Amino acid sequence: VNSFSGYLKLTDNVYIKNADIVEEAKKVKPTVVVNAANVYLKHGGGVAGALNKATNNAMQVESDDYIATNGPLKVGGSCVLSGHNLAKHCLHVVGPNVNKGEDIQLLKSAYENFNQHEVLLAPLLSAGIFGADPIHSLRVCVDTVRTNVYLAVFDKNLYDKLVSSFL
Ligand SMILES: CC[C@@H](CNc1ncnc2[nH]cnc12)NC(=O)CCC1CCCCC1
Repeated sequence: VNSFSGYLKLTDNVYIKNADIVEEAKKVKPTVVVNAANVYLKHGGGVAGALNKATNNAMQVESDDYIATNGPLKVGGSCVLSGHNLAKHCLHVVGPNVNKGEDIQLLKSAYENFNQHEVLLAPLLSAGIFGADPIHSLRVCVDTVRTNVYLAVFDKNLYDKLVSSFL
């Protein structure tokens, strides 16, 4: 038993809700919140900008030190950093950005990072400003992640569409 509420159960291990991940994170305090990161951990907009804003820019400060030490992530890769006031940990995961020409097949590799964590609150990778089809992203999620994932979908219209078209 865990503390997530009002989720719809999609599969054995995937759940979905219409929620603001920032507000869900601050209420739940999950062990892991996933950020829709880029390779530079520049959290300027989308989910990343919203999560970073909710940390009062502490996420960005920590991220800049991470990059200065380690260099950029790989597309499809991840790193674990602090969750600040939102979660114990933040798993920064880089899905391919279609608006940058990156290969969509890397979306499966991105979701594989979730399997290193027993339970996660997450957005749909490569959705939103990353330019992928969120329905596709949901299919890859369901077919790749084996751990328990609670998907927060900000847009109510999108949430209805994803549920109604789910196979
Ligand atoms: C689907 C991925 C999410 C990722 N962004 C966030 N996801 C969760 N919580 C957040 N808080 C702040 N941002 C987010 N994007 C959207 O919902 C934008 C609207 C749709 C509608 C048109 C087609 C794609 C974009």
